[PDB]
Parts: sequence; structure tokens; C-alpha cells
Amino acid sequence: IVFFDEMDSIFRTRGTGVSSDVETTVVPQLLSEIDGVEGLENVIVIGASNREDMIDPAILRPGRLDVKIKIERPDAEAAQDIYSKYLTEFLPVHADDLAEFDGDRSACIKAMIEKVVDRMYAEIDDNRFLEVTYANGDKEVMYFKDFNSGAMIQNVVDRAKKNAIKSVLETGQPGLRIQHLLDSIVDEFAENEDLPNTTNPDDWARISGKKGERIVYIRTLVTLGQYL
Amino acid sequence: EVPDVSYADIGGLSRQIEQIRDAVELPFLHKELYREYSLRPPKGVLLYGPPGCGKTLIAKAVANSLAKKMAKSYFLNIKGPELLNKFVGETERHIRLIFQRAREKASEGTPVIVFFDEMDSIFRTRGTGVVETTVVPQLLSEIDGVEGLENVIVIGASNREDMIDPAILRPGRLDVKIKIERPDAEAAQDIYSKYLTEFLPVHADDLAEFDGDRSACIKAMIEKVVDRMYAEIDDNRFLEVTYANGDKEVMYFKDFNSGAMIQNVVDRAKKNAIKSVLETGQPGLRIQHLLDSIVDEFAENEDLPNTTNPDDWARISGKKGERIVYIRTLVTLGQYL
Amino acid sequence: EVPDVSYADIGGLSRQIEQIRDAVELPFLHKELYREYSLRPPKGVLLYGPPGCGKTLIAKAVANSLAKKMAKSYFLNIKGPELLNKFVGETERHIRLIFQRAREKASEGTPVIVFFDEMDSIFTTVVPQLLSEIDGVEGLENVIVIGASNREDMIDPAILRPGRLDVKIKIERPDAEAAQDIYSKYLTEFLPVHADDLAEFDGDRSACIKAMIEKVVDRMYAEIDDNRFLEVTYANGDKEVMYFKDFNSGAMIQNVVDRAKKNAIKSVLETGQPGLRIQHLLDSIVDEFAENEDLPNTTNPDDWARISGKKGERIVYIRTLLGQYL
Amino acid sequence: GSMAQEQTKRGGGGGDD
Amino acid sequence: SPEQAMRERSELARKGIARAKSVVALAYAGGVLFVAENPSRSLQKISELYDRVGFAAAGKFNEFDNLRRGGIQFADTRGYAYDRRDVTGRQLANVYAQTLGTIFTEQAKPYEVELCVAEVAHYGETKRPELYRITYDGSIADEPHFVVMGGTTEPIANALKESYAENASLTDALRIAVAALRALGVASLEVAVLDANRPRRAFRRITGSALQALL
Amino acid sequence: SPEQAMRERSELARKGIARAKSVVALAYAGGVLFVAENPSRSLQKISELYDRVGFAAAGKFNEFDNLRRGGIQFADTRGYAYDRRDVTGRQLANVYAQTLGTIFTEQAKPYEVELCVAEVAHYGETKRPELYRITYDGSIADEPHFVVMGGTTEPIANALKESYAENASLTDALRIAVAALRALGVASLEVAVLDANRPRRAFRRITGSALQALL
Ligand SMILES: Nc1ncnc2c1ncn2[C@@H]1O[C@H](COP(=O)(O)OP(=O)(O)OP(=O)(O)O)[C@@H](O)[C@H]1O
Ligand SMILES: Nc1ncnc2c1ncn2[C@@H]1O[C@H](COP(=O)(O)OP(=O)(O)O)[C@@H](O)[C@H]1O
Ligand SMILES: [Mg+2]
Repeated sequence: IVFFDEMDSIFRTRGTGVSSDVETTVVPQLLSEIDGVEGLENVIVIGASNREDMIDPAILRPGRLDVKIKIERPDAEAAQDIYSKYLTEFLPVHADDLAEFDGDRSACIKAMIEKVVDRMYAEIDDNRFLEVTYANGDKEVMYFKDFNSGAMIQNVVDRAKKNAIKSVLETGQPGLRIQHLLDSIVDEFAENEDLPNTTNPDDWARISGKKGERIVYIRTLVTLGQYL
Repeated sequence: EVPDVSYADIGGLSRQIEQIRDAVELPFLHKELYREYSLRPPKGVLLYGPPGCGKTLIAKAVANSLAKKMAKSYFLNIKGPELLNKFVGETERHIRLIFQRAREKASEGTPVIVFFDEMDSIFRTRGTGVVETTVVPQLLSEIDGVEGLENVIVIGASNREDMIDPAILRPGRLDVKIKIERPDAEAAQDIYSKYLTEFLPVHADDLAEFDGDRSACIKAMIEKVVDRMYAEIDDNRFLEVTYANGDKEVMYFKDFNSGAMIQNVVDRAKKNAIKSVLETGQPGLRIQHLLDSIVDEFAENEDLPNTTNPDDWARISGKKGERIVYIRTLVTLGQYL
Repeated sequence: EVPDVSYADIGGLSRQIEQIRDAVELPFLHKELYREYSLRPPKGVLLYGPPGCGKTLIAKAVANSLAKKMAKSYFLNIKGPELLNKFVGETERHIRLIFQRAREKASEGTPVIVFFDEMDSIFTTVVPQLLSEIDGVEGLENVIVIGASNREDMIDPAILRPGRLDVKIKIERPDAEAAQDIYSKYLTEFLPVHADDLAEFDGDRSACIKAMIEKVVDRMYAEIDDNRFLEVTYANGDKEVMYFKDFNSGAMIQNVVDRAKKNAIKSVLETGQPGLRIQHLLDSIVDEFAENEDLPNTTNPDDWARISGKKGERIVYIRTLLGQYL
Repeated sequence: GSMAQEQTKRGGGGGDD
Repeated sequence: SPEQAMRERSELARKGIARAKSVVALAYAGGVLFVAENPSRSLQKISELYDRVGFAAAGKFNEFDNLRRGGIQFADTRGYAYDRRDVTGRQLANVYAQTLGTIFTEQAKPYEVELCVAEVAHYGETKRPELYRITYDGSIADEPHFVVMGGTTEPIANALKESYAENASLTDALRIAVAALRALGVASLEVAVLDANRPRRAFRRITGSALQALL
Repeated sequence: SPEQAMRERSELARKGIARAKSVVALAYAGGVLFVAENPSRSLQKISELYDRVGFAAAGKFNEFDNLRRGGIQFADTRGYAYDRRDVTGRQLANVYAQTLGTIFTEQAKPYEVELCVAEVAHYGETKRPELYRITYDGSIADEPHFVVMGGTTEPIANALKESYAENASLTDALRIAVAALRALGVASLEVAVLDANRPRRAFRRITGSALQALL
């Protein structure tokens, strides 16, 4: 297995080289060697990149990169599955959370996992992340769910753990609470909402293809007489 | 040297095979006949078209057919970036040595074919660079010098013919151009037949419908899958092209079909068959496997605009006449009586 | 290039040959007359005529004739679309480099013809640079600037102003007589001929070749069902049919000759009897017209002008062969 | 109508003494 | 380009007619037979227009019922203004053509409808049944044997092409029409006739148990 | 831009007149002869306008029939307001020209129609037949011998130019007109005359077996 990571720097589309670097001499060598004058087995090249548009069409030609795999944004069930990986029974849990479940840690863990996703994917006023104006002028209110990721889940879990450590250091009560997770998720959303350009253009292209209208504006939802 | 390839493996390309026979095989088979009519043999043949349409396949097929047709022929394959050395020397020495060896083999009497693959890497152009700028002059001089030899033939292939400078493509050196178009329904059927052989295991359910007639079952399956792939179903919509004067264009998958995609469809169907025999224990292949392979291939290639090529866009704009403004990737009232 | 194209090489262009002679060779015999008169001979010849045909061949012929007169010859051919370096003034630099090479060649006592082709693609722009370079090279009267363009209307009249490119020459299609000339130039007497066709002319090879050329030219220049190449629609909607006589070109005729030779070789290697037959010529004509249906006619772009300029009127729709209307 | 910046590619060179 | 935009308008109307059910009308010995695939019991796609003139339609119900009503209005105003025997299927067809053309060019959305106007001779009279098909743009076509409207018309039109027989009785023409339509019970069929033998009002529905016996 | 709208309107109307069947009208001994290529039996492209004034058209049926109706309206209102012998082919032609000058510049889509108004003398009177041709722009042309409308006019016009003969009988003019039109049986021809010999109403259709005998 030869793994090419970030196939955007090389494997670029021939031509369109505004920068003086010459990709028209290196990528034909890759095309000739991968295909081969004589077919060669037992060697598989795997390429991972988040910019599939910049890749040259000849490389993505079937029979040369025949297997193509798209990893998409997680949904609610995928969010629960990802949370189950990080929120483990081995993680210390506060006595109050364990109290109502009578010492059954698995039930408490899965209940907290469900509770976190119940608000993370919820569509309320506080979760309105972005608003987009289409060519028709119609506007859609995109929430943080559309831009959710497994890395975001890991960051939320890490922030909750850090808050639990701070609480243990200051108050002295060991354990992790659900309110720690709520604070972590709201703080993470607040941190990530200041940046409007945080996704690749492929998401915008997919949205335009779904709506059918051209995207022209993006806005952040941060926030005369005779009156009696 | 690549053996085990012939025109019989390539299907759906009839005219182009005849042309490549005329340009290459005929001068070697008949020399006095050419001299009688004072017709100079074509020295250079270039192959262009959409990617994966079979330029290298035709190249190796003609290389083998030249050896098999005569009643000792030498085929030379060299790539662009292969003849590039970081030192100031050997950048041109290697090419001159290669052509001298080609002339030596021609003097020995054995016909020699030089195959310049991916001519976009080298010989493309010198004006747009944004020494590589000193490759095409001496190459053109050497080709002009070797033109007099009867048995020397130069073959080139390239996905993008626009990047190649017309100086090498002027009448003379590269006098023959061959375009390999995307397959159509009959070509698709031929390509499917080139792979869906009777030697592949077939499930008892499909085979019983033809009373053990393997050929009839296979050809019926090929026709069925070809009809399924080229049908204008709503599931087959691929692209939406926008023209400001025009209403719009609709592009289906059939506009970007190629033989490599057919081969991958067959491979995916066979993989599904293997998984089926592993999960249920029933050996053979089914039509459902082919249909699932087709739909999976379409879904897999739905997101990527990779199938589109500058040649395809040039054809579309020379068909509609209006420059494209936007390309969209399609993906999934009342009281009607 | 080798000055191998003589006057006999080009046919049907005798008046063009004489016009070129008047434009080029006349001042050489009267250079002392211009010097006494303090004059400037015109060194600008704009050859505007049919599309892909033999328009450039006339430039190869005047070069050969000029080589003959001083009895070593250079012909700098530049294509127009490939000269374009759109990005940022690279094309202006390329034009300066071409003219510097022309000046260097003019330093040597060998006549040099600087020819530009497909100049209708181009023309605040590169035009002032071209005019400045032409004015600079005007001092070198030995160097002759020859431009070709199939669309005289699109050419900017600035280059057509009096002075540099004063001499404009029109070119035409191959006429039946010119077709017989061009066919004779490739179909020479040395080509093998069929014995059965010789029986019709008692073994006179030259007469047989002439009769065969006349026959093939007549058939190709005939209004028959075999000449349905183009169908023309109009705003008035008078759908008419163009024939193989129209859009005829020498380069296409050479291709027809090449295909006929290939077909004759195939017939010799298959049937066994050597010789040439009219069937070979007809098959070559059909195949070459089938091939030529592609290059000029994608029929949506640029074909409207390519047919309207030659015919003389704009054509709404071209083809290749609501409701409640009553 | 755009400007470009060049990146050089060094060529091998070796001398003795 | 208005012309390219018109191609979109034609496609939208064609899409609406396909997004629906199929109707057939064919000539038989006693007149003309309408057989439509209709699940509802209240909403109908076949209607009397005048004494000897019937009407079938396929598309968007509110619109072809709008046309149904307009045609009824027209026919009765003429019949009263002149006489009953002066209103002919030909006039009606022509009015529908003018109206669908005006709608197709002037209104925002074109009527996604397809119409068939049928006429038979008067009582004790002899004359061949006339079928006209009016399309969404205003085009009108004179049919000698049968009209098929809405949905996928090719298979039904071909099956009828093989099975059709002039002077077929009512039962045979019903079998042919249901068979070609399948290419359905009394609970999913709307069947009516323009019986040329009736003295005045020729239109007559065939429903329930009588329809059950006929098929 | 007035120029671009004028050249766009002009090339669409013309892409409709040449997108239709062909009609000819020519003078012969007994008056004027209209011969049109018409497959339908109900839809007609030749019509009486007034006692001695006939009308032929080529284009979009709903529109030239709209003009047919408007002209009938006009002629009858004049004839009643003043007298029958006061309505002339010249007035009618002029009204059609004004109408096709107003429609072309004011309506959304120009009428894609080509009109020919014909007139003969009254009974027992002597005068040459008059043919006028009104184009979709609103121009009117005075024709001495024949008018050709719709489809490929130039090949048909060339044949009539060779075959035309003044004072040809009805049968000869019919042969000439059908011949030049071919450049078709009684089931694909619409033939009518403006017979100058009739006492009042000059227009008269020639159909069926009588047409069969004439051709
Ligand atoms: N009739 C056919 N024409 C073209 N390709 C075919 C045909 N039948 C099968 N193929 C498959 O198409 C694949 C691509 O062939 P080939 O390598 O010649 O394309 P290519 O010209 O090299 O493409 P590129 O130039 O983009 O690399 C082959 O693996 C072959 O199995
Ligand atoms: N009058 C002619 N006599 C001989 N060959 C001619 C003549 N006219 C055209 N040709 C042929 O046309 C080709 C030359 O084309 P050229 O003038 O160089 O370019 P272009 O096709 O762009 O005008 C050759 O095949 C040549 O033999
Ligand atoms: Mg290849």
C-alpha cells in the first residue's frame, strides 16, 4: 500500500499553473507509472484529499483510481456512534449522575450521549449558525449540524474533560457532569461561529445543486414620528 | 515488450483500427506498390481523445499486430519524463542515442516503432512556461532526418491535444491525426462482450432461462445492461449546463461513458458475485449484480466532475454555440387526473 | 523553406501570378527610377481569398521567382492564432523577436519573405506594436511582408491605411479548369493505368490521363444526388443544396489523390490487376468529402460567416446532409 | 491580464579542484 | 432566447400530461367509446358537451374541467342563439384550439392538458364518427379511428393499432380498449359512449353492474 | 435597440411563413384561382371575404384565421354602412397592412402570416383581376399575374414564371398551378375560384368529383 496524502499539492490538473511551479512534467510520470505499460498487480495506491476538484481528470479516470470513497458529515446516529467512542465507561463520572441510575454506569453514559446529541443537532434559535442568500433571494438558516464533524466531537469531549479537571482542582469534587458537556458544546459553537469560511467550496456547490439556486450572500447571526 | 494484445481484444473501434492499419501496416506490407504510385508513406500518427478511450490499447495492439502480420520487428516505448536528467548533459544525448539505435535497427531491416506516450509532458510548447525549452527543436530535426527511412514510424498519444504545439503537428512529421471518440450503444455492447466471456461462472437461475445456452444468456445480458446504462431515466441525470441566451442543457452519464468504466462495472459485478457466493454459497453471476454495479458506478462518479474533459466542453460549445455559464451536479402542484 | 514551388506548380492563378509579379518584381527593374524620384516602393502585399486551399502557396512561388531573378532564400512563416500570448504583453515581445530575426536575416544578402497566416483571428492592443515594427522594417525593402486573411471585413483598416500594406490581392477557389490543372499536377503520366481503360484510347497514356481527369472533374462538378454535402436554410426559408463543386480546395484535392492512390494499391493487392480506375477516384472523392464534413462544419460556430462571406449573404441556419401551422 | 512570480529549478553542476 | 424558453414551456406541459392517467376514445359500430383509467368516483374525465358531441381530457383536473365548463357554455349559447343541429364537433374543437393557443402564449403557465372532442351523426342519420385531438399549444389533429391521451401513449397506441376493428360491437371495442389501456375493474374505470342510436342526447355512461356485464 | 428588435422580429416571422405549406393565386380567363396544399378537411386557408373579394393566407392557422375573421367583420360593416359595391379589394388590403404594421411593432410576437387579397370585376363588367400580397411587416405588393405564399416560394415562383399564360382556361390554370406547386390529389388540395361570371357572390369552391374531373 502506497498512501498519497494531500493529493492537491501534486496530482494537480495539468495547466492552470499560475504559480511558476511546473506540474506538467511530474504528474505524467505518475500517470504512466500507475497505469504502467504492462499491468502490475499487488500494488495499491490510496489517495486522500479534501479538494477533489483540483485533481487532474486523467488520474481519477476509472481503471486507474477506480475505487472512490466519499466520507460525509455525520448525522444524528453517526454522532451517537462517535460519542460512544470517546465517552467510555472507564472515564470517571460524578456521583450525582451515577446516583439516579443506581450505579449502572453504561445506562448513565448512553443517557448522557443521547442528551448531548439531543441539543447538538437540535434546530433552535441559539443554534442558527449561518444564513445564505440564493439567486432567487430566498434565505436558508444553516445550523452547526451541517458543519459538524468527528473532530468537533473530539474537541467537545476534550473541553468537557478540561472543565471537569478545573472543577476538581477548584471545588474538590471528583467526576464529570453533563452540564460540563453542555458548557463545552456551547463554548465550542461560540468559538467556531466567528469564522464564516470554515468549509471547502464543495459544501457550497452541493447546497447550490440541492437548492438549484446560485449562492450570492453569507451572513453570520451574531445578534420616525407621531409615536404614542 | 508487451505481448498478449491484438485488435480482437479492442471492440467498438472499427474505423480507427482500419486507419492505423493503413498508416502503419500497409507501408511495411507493400513498398513497391507505394513507390509505383509515388505516394510517400505517412511518417507520424498521433492519437487523441477523452481519457481512457483506448489510445495505449490501440498502440500495443498495433505493435503486436505489426510483428504478427509479416510473413523480428522492434517496438520501442519511451515516455517524456523518462528522458530528463538533472545534469546539464544527457538531456539531449539520450534522445540522440535512442534515434541512432532506431536508425541502426532500421538498417538491419527490422521495422522500428517509437511510441511517445503522454506528449503533454514534453514537446508541448515553449512559449508558455510560467532544457525543457530546448527539446522540440532537435527532436524535429531528428525526425526530419529520419523521415527518409521507409521503415521508421513514430506514434504518439496524448489526452490533451491542445497543449501540444502545432509545429510538431504541421504537415510532414505528424501528418496523421486519429480521434478516439467515446463509445456509443453498439460500441458499448462490443466492449461488454469483450469482457463478459462465457468462461465466467453463471448462476443456475439465469442459465436455466436459456436451457443452458450460455452464449444466448450472455448476449441478452449484455444487451440488457447496455439498454439500462444508455436509458434517459431520471436516475441517469448527471449535469445541468446553463446558457444565458439559451434555456439550459441536460447532460446524462452516457455522454461521458468509456470502455474503462465498462470494465470497472464488470469488475464490480464480479466482486458482488464473489461476495454473494461467500455469503450464500450459490456460485454464479446474476443480472442483479450487473444492475447494482451500474447504479453504484453512477452514484460513485456522480459527485466528481472528473468525467468532463476540455474536448467534451469544446464539443458541447460547438454543438450549442453558446459559451457555458454554469455547470450544476444534479442529485436526488397537484390535482392531476 | 526550399524554393521548390514555381509558377507552373500553381494553376488557375495566372492572373494572381501576374498581379504578384507587378507588385514585387517591377520595382526591382525600376529601382533607379525610384531613387531619382526620391520614392518608396510598396512592400506590403495582403493576400485575401478562399479558406484552407492554396493561398499560402502563392507566397512560396514569389519566393522561388525572386530566388530565380538573383541567380540563398529564406521564408519566415508565422501562424496567427499560435502567436497570441494573451496573458500580459508576451505577444508584443514575440512580434519584436520575429522582426529582430527578420532584420538579422536581412543583414545577409539573401531575400527574405516574412509571411503571416490566419491574421483575421487578431484585429489599445498589439496593432500599434505591429505598425511600429512594420515602419521599422520599411527601411529594409528587400524583406517583403506578406499577410493572409480569409475575412477582409474583420481586418482592422488601420493596417489597410495607405503606406505599408498598399497592395491587396484577392484569391479564388479552384475552377473546373484549375481543378483539371491541379489533378494533372498529382495525377501525372507516370502513374499506372488500367489496361481496360487503355483499350478505350489505343494505348495513349497522356490522352487517357487527360480524359480521366476531365471525367473526374466533370463528375465532381456536377449537380447530382451524390453531391448532397451541404443543405442551406435562410430567413426567407428557401432550402437549397450545395454540391461538391462549391467549397472545393486544392489541399482537399491532394487528399482525394492520396486516398485514390491508397485505394488503387488496395485493389492491386486484392484483385491482382494493376492500374487506375475511375471507381478509385469516385471512392476517394466520397471518403474525402465524408472526412471534410468535419473540419470546417461543426455548423453551430463560425460556419455562418464561412459560408456567408463566400456566398454573399447571411444564412440563418446551416445543416449537413408552438403549433397550429397551416 | 495577470502577473506571475518565478520559482527557479537549479541544474546540476560539478567541478574538480 | 424566447424560443429556447418556449421549449421549456412545452416540456413543462408535456411533463404534466405524463404525470397522470391514460384515456382512450375509439370508433365502434354504435358510435364512439371513451374508456379512461379513473380511480375517484366524483372526479370525471369524460363529459357530454352537446347533443351528439362528447369530450375527454387528460392532464391537470382543475384546468381541463375549466375547459369542460367553457365548452359547455359555448355549445349551449350557440344552440340557443341559432339551433341545436348547428353546433358541431368541428366548431367546438376549433374553439378549444384557439383557447389553448391563447393560454399557451399569454398566460403564466401553459395548460398541461390534452383534449379529445368526439362527434357522431344524428338519429336515423349515417356518417362516420369524427375524433379530434387538441394539444396544449393549440394544435388540432383529425383522427380516423382512435385517440389516446395522457401518460405513456406509445404502448396503448400500438396495442390499439393491432387490435382495432371497424364496426366492432360495444363489448369487443370495450375489450380492445381495456386491453390496450393495460399495456382494471369497474372500481377504476370511467366508461361512457356516444351512442348514435339515441334520439337526441347521445352521451351515456356505463357504470356499475351493466359495466360489469359488458367487461 | 430598435434595430435589433426589428431584425429579430423579422427573422422569426419569416421562420414561420417558410415553416408552412404553399399557396398560389393566379389570374385566368374567368377570374382568379386559389390552389393551396392543405391536408385537413376542416381547416381552410382560402376564404370568401366579400362579394368579389377573396382571401388566401399562409402561416400560423389561428392567426391568419383571426385576420380572416377581422376582414369579414370589416367588409360586412362597410357594405351595410354604405353599400356592397363600395367595399373594394384595395380597402381590405390596406386594412390588413395597417393591422400587420400595428401587430408587428406593438404585440409581443409578430404574426407569422403571409396574406393575399384578390379582387375581380362585377358581373357583366370588364376589368383585370387584382392581386395584393401583405407581408408580416405591413408592406403591400401589387401583383399583376400571380402570388405565391408560404414554404419555399422561389422554386414554385420560377415554375409559374415559365408556365403562366394570360387568359388560360380554368383547367389549364389548374394544371399550371398544381405543376408549379409540386416543384397532389383531391385529398390534399384546397381549390377555389373567384369566378367573374357569377352574378353576385364570386367565390366558389371546387372539391370532390368536380375537382377530380378538372385535374
Ligand atoms: N474497445 C476498447 N476501447 C478502449 N478501451 C477499452 C476497450 N476495451 C477495454 N478497454 C479498457 O480501457 C482501459 C484503458 O485503456 P488504455 O490504457 O488504452 O487508455 P489510455 O488511452 O491509456 O487512457 P489515458 O490516455 O487517459 O491513460 C483498458 O484497461 C482496457 O481494459
Ligand atoms: N494551385 C495549386 N496547385 C497545386 N497544389 C495546390 C494548389 N492549390 C492548393 N494546392 C495544394 O494545397 C496544399 C497547400 O496548402 P497551402 O497553400 O500551403 O495552405 P492553406 O491550405 O492554408 O491555404 C498542398 O496540398 C498543395 O498541393
Ligand atoms: Mg495512456
